[PDB]
Amino acid sequence: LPLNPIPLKDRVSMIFLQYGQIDVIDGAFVLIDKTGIRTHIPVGSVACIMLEPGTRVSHAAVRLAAQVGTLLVWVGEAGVRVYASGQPGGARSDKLLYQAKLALDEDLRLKVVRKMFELRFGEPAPARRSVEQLRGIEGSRVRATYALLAKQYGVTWNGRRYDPKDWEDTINQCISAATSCLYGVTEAAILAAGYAPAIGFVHTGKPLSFVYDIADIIKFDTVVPKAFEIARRNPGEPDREVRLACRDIFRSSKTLAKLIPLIEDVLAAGE
Amino acid sequence: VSMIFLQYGQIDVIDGAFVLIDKTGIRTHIPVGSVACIMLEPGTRVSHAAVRLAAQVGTLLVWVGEAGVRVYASGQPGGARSDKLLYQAKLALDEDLRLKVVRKMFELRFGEPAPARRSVEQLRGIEGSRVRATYALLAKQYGVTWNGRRYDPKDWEKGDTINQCISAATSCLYGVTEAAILAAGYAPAIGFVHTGKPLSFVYDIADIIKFDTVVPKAFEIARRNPGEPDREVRLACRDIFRSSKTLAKLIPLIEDVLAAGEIQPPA
Amino acid sequence: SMIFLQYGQIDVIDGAFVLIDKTGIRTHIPVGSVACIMLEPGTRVSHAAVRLAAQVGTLLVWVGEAGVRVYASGQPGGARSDKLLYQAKLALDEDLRLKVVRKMFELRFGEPAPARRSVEQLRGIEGSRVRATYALLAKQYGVTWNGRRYDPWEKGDTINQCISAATSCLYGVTEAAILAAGYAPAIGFVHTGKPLSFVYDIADIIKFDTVVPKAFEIARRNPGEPDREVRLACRDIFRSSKTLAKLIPLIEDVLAAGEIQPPA
Amino acid sequence: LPLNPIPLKDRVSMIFLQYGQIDVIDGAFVLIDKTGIRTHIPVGSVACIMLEPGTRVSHAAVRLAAQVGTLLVWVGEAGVRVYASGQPGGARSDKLLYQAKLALDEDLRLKVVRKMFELRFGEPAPARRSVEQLRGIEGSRVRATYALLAKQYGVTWNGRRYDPKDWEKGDTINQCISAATSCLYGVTEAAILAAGYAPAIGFVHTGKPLSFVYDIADIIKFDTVVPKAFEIARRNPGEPDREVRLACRDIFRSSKTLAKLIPLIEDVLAAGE
Amino acid sequence: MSMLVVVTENVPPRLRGRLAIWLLEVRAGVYVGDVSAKIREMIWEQIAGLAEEGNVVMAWATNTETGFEFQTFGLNRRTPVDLDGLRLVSFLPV
Amino acid sequence: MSMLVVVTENVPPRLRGRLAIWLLEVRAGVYVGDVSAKIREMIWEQIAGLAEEGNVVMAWATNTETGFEFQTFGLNRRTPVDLDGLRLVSFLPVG
DNA sequence: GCTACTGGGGCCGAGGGTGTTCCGAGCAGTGCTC
DNA sequence: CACTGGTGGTCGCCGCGGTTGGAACACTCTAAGATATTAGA
DNA sequence: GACCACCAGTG
DNA sequence: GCCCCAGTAGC
Ligand code: NI
Ligand code: NI
Ligand code: NI
Ligand code: NI
Ligand code: NI
Ligand code: NI
Ligand code: NI
Ligand code: NI
Ligand code: NI
Ligand code: NI
Ligand code: NI
Ligand code: NI
Ligand code: NI
Ligand code: NI
Ligand code: NI
Ligand code: NI
Ligand code: NI
Ligand code: NI
Ligand code: NI
Ligand code: NI
Ligand code: NI
Ligand code: NI
Repeated sequence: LPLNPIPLKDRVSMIFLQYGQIDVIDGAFVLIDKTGIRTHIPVGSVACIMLEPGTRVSHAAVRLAAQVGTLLVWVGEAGVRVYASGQPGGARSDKLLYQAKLALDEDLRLKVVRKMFELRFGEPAPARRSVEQLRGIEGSRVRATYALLAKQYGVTWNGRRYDPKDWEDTINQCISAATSCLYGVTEAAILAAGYAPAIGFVHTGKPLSFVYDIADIIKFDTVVPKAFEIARRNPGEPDREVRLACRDIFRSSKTLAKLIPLIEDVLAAGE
Repeated sequence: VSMIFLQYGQIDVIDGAFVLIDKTGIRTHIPVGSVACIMLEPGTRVSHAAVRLAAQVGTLLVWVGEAGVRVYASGQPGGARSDKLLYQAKLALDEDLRLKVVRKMFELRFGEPAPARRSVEQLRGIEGSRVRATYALLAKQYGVTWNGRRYDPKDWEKGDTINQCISAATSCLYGVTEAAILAAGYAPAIGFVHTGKPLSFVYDIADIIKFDTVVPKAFEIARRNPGEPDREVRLACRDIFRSSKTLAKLIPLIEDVLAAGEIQPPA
Repeated sequence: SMIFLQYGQIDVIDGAFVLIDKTGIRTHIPVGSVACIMLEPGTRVSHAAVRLAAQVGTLLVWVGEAGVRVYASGQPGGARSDKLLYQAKLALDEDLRLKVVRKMFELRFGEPAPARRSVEQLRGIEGSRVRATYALLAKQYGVTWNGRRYDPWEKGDTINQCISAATSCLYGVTEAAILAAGYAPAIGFVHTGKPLSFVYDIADIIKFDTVVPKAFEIARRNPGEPDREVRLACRDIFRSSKTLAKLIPLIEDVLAAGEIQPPA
Repeated sequence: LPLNPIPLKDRVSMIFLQYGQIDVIDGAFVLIDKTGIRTHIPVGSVACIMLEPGTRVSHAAVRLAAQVGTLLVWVGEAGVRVYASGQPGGARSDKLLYQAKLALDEDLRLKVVRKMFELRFGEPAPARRSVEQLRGIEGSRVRATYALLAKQYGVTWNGRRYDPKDWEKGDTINQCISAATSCLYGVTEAAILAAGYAPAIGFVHTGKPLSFVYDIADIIKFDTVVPKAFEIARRNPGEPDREVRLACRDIFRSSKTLAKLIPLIEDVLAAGE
Repeated sequence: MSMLVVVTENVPPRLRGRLAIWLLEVRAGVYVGDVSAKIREMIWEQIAGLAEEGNVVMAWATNTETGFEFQTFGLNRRTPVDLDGLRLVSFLPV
Repeated sequence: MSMLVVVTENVPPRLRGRLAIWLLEVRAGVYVGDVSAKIREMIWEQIAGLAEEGNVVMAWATNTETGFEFQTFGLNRRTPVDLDGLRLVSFLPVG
């Protein structure tokens, strides 16, 4: 009797696990505490499981997670992604070769970049502009957008600073955790649909370029403003508030349901 | 491209190095620069610090079966290096480069180079004929009753012992082959002869060394006819992959097959 | 006429309602010998019995002991529309409603009401007389009186508990009487709005005559679980005084004083 | 705990009980078979419970069913209503006095009758027609509708015969119609009682103990209930009662009659102004 | 109208009958029905008032991420836990 | 997205873990979830293929007049009965 | 029924040519009672 | 922890101003060899 | 007569 | 070293 993954839209967004060993008991994903408190995890119903520091995963656990099509993501402090294990062959050859074909030809690559721009800012990109120019426009627009959300939500803002060194400043932590959730479910979606997260168009060079493209498209529409809202209240547990808030945002926005057709419509530029 | 197989222990980090603690207490300190790929066999427990270290130094982690008989999971999923994926994909999209890679696969599988006149489909037919004759010839060499390759895909227990041994053997071979394709940094779905399937490249590279050892071993196990032929063939392929170092010899074969496309490698 | 049946199964034998008891004492009942059958706890009704009561038009009312409570009743919502429209016409017309209220006052208190008094004025007179009656009974039975104070159970005064239980029983028998006569318990004249207003009226007519002085009689003592003692005392008073039988002519006279042609 | 009743729309249509004794076990409405098979029944979650011959309900059972606002309907052949039991004071004084006020005045009564005619047939009634004349027109339209459905489904028709007393040897069509319309009269009576009105105070039908039920149910009877009975009668099955109860259940679920009954009552009485 | 499941453990029979009034006891102590929000709240009033010494957990269909929510009454070896908003069940060891 | 509940009795631990893969085990043998039609059918394939010795019941929300439906695998003292289309549960005596 | 314990055994359930079809009242002596 | 059995004890759980997408099939090709169709990719 | 509360015994 | 399987009481 086989065991196959369920579609992504029918799953929950994410599950954060910490401080405990992850075993397989009777064929189930189980999180055992140091005190012995067993906690079953419906791995087949989650899009991705974030493994915080303190989690000792077993071989059967990674096997089971991969078999039911649930991405494992080792994360560090503030939920920043450290590593990930998934299906060693979840990519469909037609979609993977299509994505790669669009990535190799620079014409279709420019078409996909401009399509990403138009889908991001709701207006067509300026004509006769190169990929670098559109990326610089993206930088200025994102900077001014962070500033505008800052003035609207009444949060002290000075810059992005994604490095946790200069934090010491809870807004950057909230944005990093929120965008970390979005990157987790986005990488999970890209793996599920059959595409390559490393083959990208805008954020080329980075190992998760396509994840950064797709997620950067819908970042400020849903996830970042909620991070500013969590940051304004200044709670004692910013990570938990950002995770719960992102969970509600993904639920109400149907993010998991819209991620794959977003990718298809993005790559649909090169007919 | 170096790698190591860990088994029956817990992988922690001590003094900034991978350590494999055994059931008996035998620590195996592994420097970060000494291995580029860690195969995790059954019975291993991975700690968070180890995954963080392997991530920061770029070490590939592949949860596999014993001796890479099955590839269950792999870190950096979907492909890590994009230049190698676009290299393989570029080789597979252009018909000239595709035909070149296919011809190199043929020349490596059978010692004789293929006829130059033929296209990919004609080479596929030649492959089919040679595989038919090889099935018959092995059937006579080991003295097993052979009625063909046909099996029942719905129920496993409805096929011949020889078809079970061949199918299990090719399963293990797809295991090590997939391990080599992942360790080399290429996509298993981007195939040349086989296309459309998510493991087409695994079938391509695995068809090259298939009838060299593992299939004859399947005919041997079928000749002995044990009670559990699937387990005997799987353990036999395990021992073949360990003793002959098949996984180590597969990666240069991949790089050479793709290298015959006459396009500069990523490197 | 009506009969109370308890502790046995009701079936049909050769065309008659038979009550079968654990002792084997059959109780045969012709189809026309009862206009209503009060079913006390412990009665199981066979389908043929309900079918016969339907064929002859007999009302079945599932009640408590001596009608202390009214749980259900056959012909739900009333089977006679003539009496319903009679009570309703008595209630909608201001003149007739006032006449009925005055009749309630004259049959409750031994003297007729002051003339040219409205329903709200007679209501105030009623409240004052009720208060004087509460104080008088408190002095007569030696019960410490603080008022009609109750928190909407056990965490409260005992006298108001006994009064609440007693009035509950009286609303029971009064409801059974109103149902037996063929009228709606919701159509009231003094009380208006609640689904048991008429019950509160007819019960208010005879409330302080027997059941409330008995509630103060049990409050004079200090027994465990006063609810059960008051319920049983009210039961024995309803059986001994035949309150359910005497309440129907009281209703027919209260409604009759509206000077309307009553239904036969 | 008071256990207050459930709204009627949330309930299930109907449940038929054929044999065994009905008891209350630990506060539960249980049907005990003669073999000892106990069958608990969600009395609180069903609009009306039908009691076929062979059932022997207890006092606590009628008390419980009445307390949870579930009408008990004793039925006979083809489920024709024989008796009923419900709450002793489950009627709302305001709605009952409104229905009574409409019934007392001749003008308001005629208004409600004209509203019933306009909601039953697809055209308003002629003006300045008395109640008797409109009742005759209703009779002719109903007879022609029976004949029309009989000719549509191809059933040997002789005329509507309400009571099973007048049934002949092989009259199955009137059996199906009687069972179906009996179910409709059951849920309609449960809705009238639940809403707080009197089932005996009618406007078109008068003098019968269920006049208002026959009015409100006669308004929406032929829209869906009767032609399905003609279909089942055309099939002529072995168990017509169970088939008719199935089809009536699916019609009450599809048309959502149990939820629409009370708005139909208030919209019919609303014409009295 | 949402789906409702009430699974009880070590409760007096009064609560089992009361739950049998509105719900369907498909297994020993497992009740299934379809009720509205107010009816669900009333049923929970019954549960909290009548359990006294047993553990009863009730789940109902909603529009949350998991599609349903649940709450407990009384102590049990299977205790709910909150994971950044997503409520799961942990098994306390002996 | 319909709500699902699965009550297992005397099943091997394989089926219990397999049900724990997708559904939440709120009580011993009582699993709750929210799945689609196909996922529910697959879960029923797991049950019918792994129950082997025990009795399982599966109920899910639908558009029926009761609001839900249910089917069983195996034998139990509580047997579904059909009352004119309304399926209830009867309690069989000893024997 | 379920649950805990505790050695013994196995590392295991596969097979691949391709895409296309708020308000009245009283009445006692400002509060009670309806 | 759910079900069963027998016997003593109760008939009860209340109050009452009115109103405001997946599989069926359709195919390429080749070398053996039923020199047609078939087994293998 | 119907129904509940109590208190173990067994699987 | 991880995990399933079988029997074996115990409540
Ligand atoms: Ni970016
Ligand atoms: Ni297979
Ligand atoms: Ni109270
Ligand atoms: Ni009063
Ligand atoms: Ni009529
Ligand atoms: Ni149980
Ligand atoms: Ni154990
Ligand atoms: Ni052990
Ligand atoms: Ni051991
Ligand atoms: Ni061992
Ligand atoms: Ni096997
Ligand atoms: Ni084929
Ligand atoms: Ni004075
Ligand atoms: Ni017993
Ligand atoms: Ni007894
Ligand atoms: Ni006794
Ligand atoms: Ni006794
Ligand atoms: Ni007041
Ligand atoms: Ni030849
Ligand atoms: Ni091949
Ligand atoms: Ni007795
Ligand atoms: Ni070992």
